[PDB]
Amino acid sequence: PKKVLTGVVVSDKMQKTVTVLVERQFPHPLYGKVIKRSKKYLAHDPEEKYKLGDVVEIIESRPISKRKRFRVLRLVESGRMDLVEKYLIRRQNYESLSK
Amino acid sequence: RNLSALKRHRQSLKRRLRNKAKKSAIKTLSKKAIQLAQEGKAEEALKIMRKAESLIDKAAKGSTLHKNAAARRKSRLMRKVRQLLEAAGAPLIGGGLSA
Amino acid sequence: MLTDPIADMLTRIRNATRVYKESTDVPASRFKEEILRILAREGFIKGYERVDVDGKPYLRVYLKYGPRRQGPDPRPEQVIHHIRRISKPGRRVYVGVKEIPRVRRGLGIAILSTSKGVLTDREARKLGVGGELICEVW
Amino acid sequence: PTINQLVRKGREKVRKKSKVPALKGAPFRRGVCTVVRTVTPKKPNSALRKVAKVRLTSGYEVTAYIPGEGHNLQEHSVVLIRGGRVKDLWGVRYHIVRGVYDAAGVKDRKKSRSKYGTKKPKEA
Amino acid sequence: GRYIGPVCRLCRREGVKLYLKGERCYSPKCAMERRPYPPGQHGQKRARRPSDYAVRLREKQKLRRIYGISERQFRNLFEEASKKKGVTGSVFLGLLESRLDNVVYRLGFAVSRRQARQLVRHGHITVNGRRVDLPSYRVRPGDEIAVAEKSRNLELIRQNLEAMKGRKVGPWLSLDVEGMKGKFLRLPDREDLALPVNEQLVIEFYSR
Amino acid sequence: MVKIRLARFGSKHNPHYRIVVTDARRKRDGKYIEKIGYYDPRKTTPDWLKVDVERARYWLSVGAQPTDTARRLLRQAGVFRQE
RNA sequence: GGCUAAUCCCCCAUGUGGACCCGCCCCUUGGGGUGUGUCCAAAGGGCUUUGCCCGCUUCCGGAUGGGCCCGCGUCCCAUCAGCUAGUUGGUGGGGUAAUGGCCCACCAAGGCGACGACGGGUAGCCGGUCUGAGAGGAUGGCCGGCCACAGGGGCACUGAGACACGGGCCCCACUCCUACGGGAGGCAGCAGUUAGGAAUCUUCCGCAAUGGGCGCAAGCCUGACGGAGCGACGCCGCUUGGAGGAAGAAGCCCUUCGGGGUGUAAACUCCUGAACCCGGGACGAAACCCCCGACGAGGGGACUGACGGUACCGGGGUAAUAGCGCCGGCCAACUCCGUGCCAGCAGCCGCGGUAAUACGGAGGGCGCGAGCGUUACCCGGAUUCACUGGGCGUAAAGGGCGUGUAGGCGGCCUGGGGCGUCCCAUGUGAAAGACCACGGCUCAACCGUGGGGGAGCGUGGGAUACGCUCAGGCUAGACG
Ligand SMILES: [Mg+2]
Ligand SMILES: [Mg+2]
Ligand SMILES: [Mg+2]
Ligand SMILES: [Mg+2]
Ligand SMILES: [Mg+2]
Ligand SMILES: [Mg+2]
Ligand SMILES: [Mg+2]
Ligand SMILES: [Mg+2]
Ligand SMILES: [Mg+2]
Ligand SMILES: [Mg+2]
Ligand SMILES: [Mg+2]
Ligand SMILES: [Mg+2]
Ligand SMILES: [Mg+2]
Ligand SMILES: [Mg+2]
Ligand SMILES: [Mg+2]
Ligand SMILES: [Mg+2]
Ligand SMILES: [Mg+2]
Ligand SMILES: [Mg+2]
Ligand SMILES: [Mg+2]
Ligand SMILES: [Mg+2]
Ligand SMILES: [Mg+2]
Ligand SMILES: [Mg+2]
Ligand SMILES: [Mg+2]
Ligand SMILES: [Mg+2]
Ligand SMILES: [Mg+2]
Ligand SMILES: [Mg+2]
Ligand SMILES: [Mg+2]
Ligand SMILES: [Mg+2]
Ligand SMILES: [Mg+2]
Ligand SMILES: [Mg+2]
Ligand SMILES: [Mg+2]
Ligand SMILES: [Mg+2]
Ligand SMILES: [Mg+2]
Ligand SMILES: [Mg+2]
Ligand SMILES: [Mg+2]
Ligand SMILES: [Mg+2]
Ligand SMILES: [Mg+2]
Ligand SMILES: [Mg+2]
Ligand SMILES: [Mg+2]
Ligand SMILES: [Mg+2]
Ligand SMILES: [Mg+2]
Ligand SMILES: [Mg+2]
Ligand SMILES: [Mg+2]
Ligand SMILES: [Mg+2]
Ligand SMILES: [Mg+2]
Ligand SMILES: [Mg+2]
Ligand SMILES: [Mg+2]
Ligand SMILES: [Mg+2]
Ligand SMILES: [Mg+2]
Ligand SMILES: [Mg+2]
Ligand SMILES: [Mg+2]
Ligand SMILES: [Mg+2]
Ligand SMILES: [Mg+2]
Ligand SMILES: [Mg+2]
Ligand SMILES: [Mg+2]
Ligand SMILES: [Mg+2]
Ligand SMILES: [Mg+2]
Ligand SMILES: [Mg+2]
Ligand SMILES: [Mg+2]
Ligand SMILES: [Mg+2]
Ligand SMILES: [Mg+2]
Ligand SMILES: [Mg+2]
Ligand SMILES: [Mg+2]
Ligand SMILES: [Mg+2]
Ligand SMILES: [Mg+2]
Ligand SMILES: [Mg+2]
Ligand SMILES: [Mg+2]
Ligand SMILES: [Mg+2]
Ligand SMILES: [Mg+2]
Ligand SMILES: [Mg+2]
Ligand SMILES: [Mg+2]
Ligand SMILES: [Mg+2]
Ligand SMILES: [Mg+2]
Ligand SMILES: [Mg+2]
Ligand SMILES: [Mg+2]
Ligand SMILES: [Mg+2]
Ligand SMILES: [Mg+2]
Ligand SMILES: [Mg+2]
Ligand SMILES: [Mg+2]
Ligand SMILES: [Mg+2]
Ligand SMILES: [Mg+2]
Ligand SMILES: [Mg+2]
Ligand SMILES: [Mg+2]
Ligand SMILES: [Mg+2]
Ligand SMILES: [Mg+2]
Ligand SMILES: [Mg+2]
Ligand SMILES: [Mg+2]
Ligand SMILES: [Mg+2]
Ligand SMILES: [Mg+2]
Ligand SMILES: [Mg+2]
Ligand SMILES: [Mg+2]
Ligand SMILES: [Mg+2]
Ligand SMILES: [Mg+2]
Ligand SMILES: [Mg+2]
Ligand SMILES: [Mg+2]
Ligand SMILES: [Mg+2]
Ligand SMILES: [Mg+2]
Ligand SMILES: [Mg+2]
Ligand SMILES: [Mg+2]
Ligand SMILES: [Mg+2]
Ligand SMILES: [Mg+2]
Ligand SMILES: [Mg+2]
Ligand SMILES: [Mg+2]
Ligand SMILES: [Mg+2]
Ligand SMILES: [Mg+2]
Ligand SMILES: [Mg+2]
Ligand SMILES: [Mg+2]
Ligand SMILES: [Zn+2]
Repeated sequence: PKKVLTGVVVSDKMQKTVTVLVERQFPHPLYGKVIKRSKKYLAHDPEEKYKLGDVVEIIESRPISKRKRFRVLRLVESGRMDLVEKYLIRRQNYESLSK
Repeated sequence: RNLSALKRHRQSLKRRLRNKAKKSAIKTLSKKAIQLAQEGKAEEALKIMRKAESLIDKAAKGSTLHKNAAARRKSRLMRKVRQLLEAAGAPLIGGGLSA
Repeated sequence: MLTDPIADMLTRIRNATRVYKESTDVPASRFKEEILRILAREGFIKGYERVDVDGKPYLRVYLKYGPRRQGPDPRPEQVIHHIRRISKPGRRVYVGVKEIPRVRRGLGIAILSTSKGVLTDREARKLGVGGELICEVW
Repeated sequence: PTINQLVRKGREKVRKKSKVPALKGAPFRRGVCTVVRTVTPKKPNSALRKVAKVRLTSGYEVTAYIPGEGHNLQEHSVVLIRGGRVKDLWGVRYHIVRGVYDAAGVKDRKKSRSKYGTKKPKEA
Repeated sequence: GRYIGPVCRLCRREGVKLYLKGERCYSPKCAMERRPYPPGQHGQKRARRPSDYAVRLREKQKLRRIYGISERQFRNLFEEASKKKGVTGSVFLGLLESRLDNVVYRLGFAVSRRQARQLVRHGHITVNGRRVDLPSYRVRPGDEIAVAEKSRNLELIRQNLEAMKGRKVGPWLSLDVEGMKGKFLRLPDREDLALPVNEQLVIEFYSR
Repeated sequence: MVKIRLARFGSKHNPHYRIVVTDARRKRDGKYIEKIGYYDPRKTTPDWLKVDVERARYWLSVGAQPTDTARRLLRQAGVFRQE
């Protein structure tokens, strides 16, 4: 199984590359609540087909750059900009919390 | 003292020189063909180019290259020769190239 | 707002019994109704019915007690001596089939809600499935 | 604390301090006396307690108790340090070990001789 | 080596008769006749009510002192028993009773458990035809515990054997006195055994 | 060169051998590919050797080579008899 | 500077086939086919030399070994809050077996971070181990797996493979040689020395076995290894005797002066017979080779020990080492004398300032026993970081109040999906350990053989109550 993941495209800034966001829920190892984490996958959009606020499948791949191991399989859904707004905000919140 | 795989070093030296030579030959020739291509003097470029190809496969025969090593060097060369042959190329010898 | 409705049922029941009521209204839903069906079957409540209260529908859980008693404290034994939630929102719990619990060495139960439906401990074992471990009762 | 709080924060495992820097963790260290002396015990008792300040091979210098009755030790003696405190004296965290190195055993002592480092008496 | 010294004093300290002494632990000299109180200055003085600990201790003690076995051997054998599938007290007892020295005793070749340990030790004893000297050898049911024909002529051996004429052997064994051959037919039970010991007190000792 | 050989599993003065398939270059006593047999020099049991031929045959098909001792055991069990 | 052989090097030839550029087809990341053009091979040696053995060349597959990449897991500090220039992507290129800012130029301006980036501290990781009723805590010595390093730092060459512990270049520290020009080293390999330390072995034996290198072989090499030596370091077995023997010697102990204790203990009686002496005396070892058959199969068939004259069998044979802690409570075991806030004891409580069962001896007692105590460290106890399993009115603990971001959490009805969750199948979960059974050394320790278990993760199939989710209702919450 080359691994597939599903995520939301939260950054298109780069050339031929999209920042993809993939959530994982998993039961916590002691306390046993289900905790829901995530990471940004850096994923290879050759034709600049994919656009921000999409939702994609991402597939484990032959390496593209340092940091790109994954390319973009399909379009599961287009149009979740809410999700993007979440991420944009989490990072927006960073601007507090310092000095 | 005087452990006698001392001899091994002794040999490894000679081998060194032999590889180095063979490989220099290769380079100087390759570049020769390339310049010749830039110039678009087509048939000349080709005859060098074939000497180069051959000398490469020869280098391959032994421990200078082997492998895909040579094949890489060859594909690179030929591509570049042919590409370089458009400024009105009309590839005269066409010895090395599939028509 | 109400928050874990199933806890709130089991609780309405816990209180009701300790002050020895004949019955109580827990506001209703098919999942509670299923939890109850199992209670009745298992002998903890008398039974339950569907009622309406100022139009909005509930469930009368009719209650079981022991017989009256000797000396000071005539209050009869409880039938549900113990009732408690296990999985809760905010910590959910799931047993595999080989983890389903022996409650009070068997004299109590565990309501598991499974993909096969809501069943008791033994019921799930004999059925061979796992689930969300809802409460134990005894 | 809620559970979400235990996930967020989680219990604190608890450290401890070593009542003994003999450092090194070692079961004993060797060292060289400086002072051999006596001191006045803490409140609930009265007596004369024999003890040596020591330089230890650990780059470490400590008052250490001299158990038994008869003690030979003097200012250049080299002794082996034990660990364990004398509850009513100030700053003595370790014991000297009799029979080892310069500290000799308690002479005339017939009873608990593993401790006190005294060999066994003959008989005929 | 497990305790070698004035035994009849242990008859005394455990308060009860444990004959490691053979005859004379029969003949009314055991001192357990007319001097049953324990040894030392304070033996004849009053008994302070024994701690729960004390109780458990001296029961474990009685039970070990019987078999003359090292505490090491004993407790290792014991935890053996508590792993072993089934009821610990009994399992244990069966194990101790399964000791070769013990079987030699039970079979009546020697008058003391201890004497029999010497018998095993000095190779006067064979099992299924093969000599064994290790007192701790495990006799498995079906095994045949026999005297060694080389020593079958021995004073002491035939001695004890003749006194063993017409006497009956425990039911988990069989004996033939003309051939000294014997057989350990089964591992014995609590009931099969008369032991003046509450085993759960010993299990209880090892709880803590 | 993937070999077949005795590796040493007993105790001191009590050898027992796992006859095994392993790369030439492992330790004698370290990770093997497959254990096809066992050997008992002092022959303390009626089972002092075993093979699973059709396995030894496989590993021969792919050109494992045995020890001379190993070959001896193999032939004892006759991976070799063709008749 | 000169001579010269080769399975050393080179050049033509042949092209089974293969490499490469462009075309076509299939496949789908650089997989496979094909056509044309170009380029590519080789080594000889031994025999009984008419035939075989040993090799050599190009290719295709196999096997085993590895490179690289991805998900997930992997300690403490937030009194470390921001970090980032090859840094983040791209185009072309160099490099490699091979993807890749791995590198280089040029272009864009990105990438990461409270879900803890950066920083600092510690640290080889795992199989497992110890502890625990479990969850958990602690750890990673030996054996097995992986990594990493070989005086410190850099570097490449050779090669299938290395950036190479007993190979090479350079810098640095140190030791030694030095005609002062310059050279030589590299035990974290087996032993051994030296320092440091509380402390850790022999400069032994052997190539007989097993394994590895080269060899057609015979065979050489192997401080891998198999053994022996040392140290109660640990485990396991074993001995210091067995039975009889006083209403109980003497000495020593208390004494209420009647006696009580040591104690069946001893003496002595009798029996066995550790050590030790004597003879026999191993397995481990049947291959390689031998011959017959064809150097196969098969069949027979002989040589080959370090450990060792050891283990063991037979014979003969001597009553033949006991220690250590403790006895106020926790805690099993009490009395006399001595000392008199001294000397001392002491884990905690707390003993000793004249009757001390707590100090020191003695008699006696308990516990263990070739051990027994001590210190250190780990878990336990400790439900005292509380997932199992704690708390916050006065005991430590509600933030001075609010608004509200992330986040956590979410009423009733129906439907889709099936992500969580559950079930089945299968792969994986090496071996060793652990658990079960049987067995092998007289037993065990130790070993073998077999069985079983197992969280987790891959794949396929299935269920849909709850939890997600998407679509649609509702009005009991909320707002109006
Ligand atoms: Mg873009
Ligand atoms: Mg790229
Ligand atoms: Mg910022
Ligand atoms: Mg050579
Ligand atoms: Mg040039
Ligand atoms: Mg490339
Ligand atoms: Mg009903
Ligand atoms: Mg729970
Ligand atoms: Mg005072
Ligand atoms: Mg049991
Ligand atoms: Mg059972
Ligand atoms: Mg029976
Ligand atoms: Mg226990
Ligand atoms: Mg390898
Ligand atoms: Mg097998
Ligand atoms: Mg074959
Ligand atoms: Mg010359
Ligand atoms: Mg010359
Ligand atoms: Mg050549
Ligand atoms: Mg050619
Ligand atoms: Mg062709
Ligand atoms: Mg093609
Ligand atoms: Mg062609
Ligand atoms: Mg030629
Ligand atoms: Mg190949
Ligand atoms: Mg691979
Ligand atoms: Mg990771
Ligand atoms: Mg830079
Ligand atoms: Mg740059
Ligand atoms: Mg590139
Ligand atoms: Mg994250
Ligand atoms: Mg480190
Ligand atoms: Mg560590
Ligand atoms: Mg355990
Ligand atoms: Mg606990
Ligand atoms: Mg705990
Ligand atoms: Mg761990
Ligand atoms: Mg760890
Ligand atoms: Mg390690
Ligand atoms: Mg290791
Ligand atoms: Mg690996
Ligand atoms: Mg280094
Ligand atoms: Mg060094
Ligand atoms: Mg270096
Ligand atoms: Mg090579
Ligand atoms: Mg190379
Ligand atoms: Mg390379
Ligand atoms: Mg290296
Ligand atoms: Mg070296
Ligand atoms: Mg040099
Ligand atoms: Mg020293
Ligand atoms: Mg050694
Ligand atoms: Mg050899
Ligand atoms: Mg060999
Ligand atoms: Mg020959
Ligand atoms: Mg040599
Ligand atoms: Mg060795
Ligand atoms: Mg010692
Ligand atoms: Mg022992
Ligand atoms: Mg006697
Ligand atoms: Mg007397
Ligand atoms: Mg005799
Ligand atoms: Mg043989
Ligand atoms: Mg032999
Ligand atoms: Mg032979
Ligand atoms: Mg012939
Ligand atoms: Mg043959
Ligand atoms: Mg033969
Ligand atoms: Mg040989
Ligand atoms: Mg010999
Ligand atoms: Mg003998
Ligand atoms: Mg004899
Ligand atoms: Mg004697
Ligand atoms: Mg007491
Ligand atoms: Mg004391
Ligand atoms: Mg006085
Ligand atoms: Mg006094
Ligand atoms: Mg007083
Ligand atoms: Mg006293
Ligand atoms: Mg005391
Ligand atoms: Mg005292
Ligand atoms: Mg005494
Ligand atoms: Mg010890
Ligand atoms: Mg602790
Ligand atoms: Mg809790
Ligand atoms: Mg848990
Ligand atoms: Mg509390
Ligand atoms: Mg107050
Ligand atoms: Mg308070
Ligand atoms: Mg307040
Ligand atoms: Mg306050
Ligand atoms: Mg609010
Ligand atoms: Mg919110
Ligand atoms: Mg709900
Ligand atoms: Mg699913
Ligand atoms: Mg499975
Ligand atoms: Mg296993
Ligand atoms: Mg093992
Ligand atoms: Mg084992
Ligand atoms: Mg056995
Ligand atoms: Mg599945
Ligand atoms: Mg459905
Ligand atoms: Mg549904
Ligand atoms: Mg369905
Ligand atoms: Mg939600
Ligand atoms: Mg709605
Ligand atoms: Mg309305
Ligand atoms: Zn008696």
